[PDB]
Amino acid sequence: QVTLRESGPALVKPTQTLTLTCTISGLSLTTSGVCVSWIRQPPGKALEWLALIDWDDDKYYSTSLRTRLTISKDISKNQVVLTMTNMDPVDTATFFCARTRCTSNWGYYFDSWGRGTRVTVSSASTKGPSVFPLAPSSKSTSGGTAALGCLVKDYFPEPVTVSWNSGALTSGVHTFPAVLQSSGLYSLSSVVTVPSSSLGTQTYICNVNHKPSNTKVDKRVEPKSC
Amino acid sequence: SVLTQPPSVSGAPGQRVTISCTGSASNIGAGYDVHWYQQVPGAAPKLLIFVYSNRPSGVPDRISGSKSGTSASLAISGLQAEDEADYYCQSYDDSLRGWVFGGGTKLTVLGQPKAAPSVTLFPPSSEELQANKATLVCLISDFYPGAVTVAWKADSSPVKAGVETTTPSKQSNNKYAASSYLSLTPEQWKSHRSYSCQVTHEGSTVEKTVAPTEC
Repeated sequence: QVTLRESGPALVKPTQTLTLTCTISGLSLTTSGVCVSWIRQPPGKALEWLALIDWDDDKYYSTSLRTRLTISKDISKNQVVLTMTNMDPVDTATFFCARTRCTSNWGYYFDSWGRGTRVTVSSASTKGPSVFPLAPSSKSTSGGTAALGCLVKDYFPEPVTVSWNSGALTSGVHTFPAVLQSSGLYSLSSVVTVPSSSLGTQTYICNVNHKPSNTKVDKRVEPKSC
Repeated sequence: SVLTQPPSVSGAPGQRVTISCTGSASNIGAGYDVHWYQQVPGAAPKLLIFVYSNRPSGVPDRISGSKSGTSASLAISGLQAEDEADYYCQSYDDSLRGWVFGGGTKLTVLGQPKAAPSVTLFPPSSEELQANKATLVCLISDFYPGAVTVAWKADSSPVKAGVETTTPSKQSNNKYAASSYLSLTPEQWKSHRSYSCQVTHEGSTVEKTVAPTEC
């Protein structure tokens, strides 16, 4: 029954230093053969090994991030600490610690994992969205429909809501999940599938409400013209 | 990724699928062990296969691992609903001098008909250009299995910078949706013949294209 648990701040600001702690139970970091690694996982992306420390004070680091990382062990507390300097929003990720089999008679693999802890790198600033129309074409399609929408760009924090014609239009509406961008700001799009025959005569307005910043935007979406 | 996996593999309950892990002479070819991890969305990864083919306690024998040459492979016979998850191969690379993972494979256990994505690509709006900004918006919906890869091109040349893509999320109808955004200067948008969003769904790549002269 080896268990590992990560702890640390949920939020860190750019350029700040992140300290994460891994508490190991049921196994002594002083025992020959015991190694622990830190692994990160950006949202929706692959696992990436960052660092390893063994029962000698031997420290191994990703060659691409070595200069940003330090791995250390607090034998008093039976903890392994990761420090990562100069945090940027592109570093937002879930961090895991894992007991690593470390010796030739066993292998070199991640045997027991922590549950992970998400670290989001972001500013203290609330920011409302810029809203832009996504204009539809009147050009013929097989299905006799066209897509129009509103781009809701560069806001923070989530959530935001989008309605169409003050809630009177609900059919054909698809508001997509937001993307967390490399800037640490969010964007999303809301699109409506409408009949092409209406593009000349119906008004379409998206109503955006970003309650965290108290920003509200109405944007008329007009068909492409020439 | 130093180790290459297919983004998506899928089968119905009871079928057999395989997941390839393709490496090189600096990792799998050099004899560095290959291991596999299973990750259910929402949870941490778990060891599934160690030293090529050994299964930890609790992992069934319908899950098998093998190695040949510069590649390794994970076979899952008799798919069960609990097998739906992301799978990672892992090895060591002596050119990067570090532990390396594959890019990951989403294994879907099919519970409804496969469905190709609908893709809609919008150019920058005139209003955004008037703020001296430009975003292309690639919206991907109604696809199953819930796994896609998105790439972008300027004319015919791959564009890697300025790309932000969501992970697929479930829609009300239990198909999936995703979006990808390409940020550009107004000058780049006006300077190329066109820009394209390429959406790959289980080996099928559809491309949508927009151009600054399209009015």
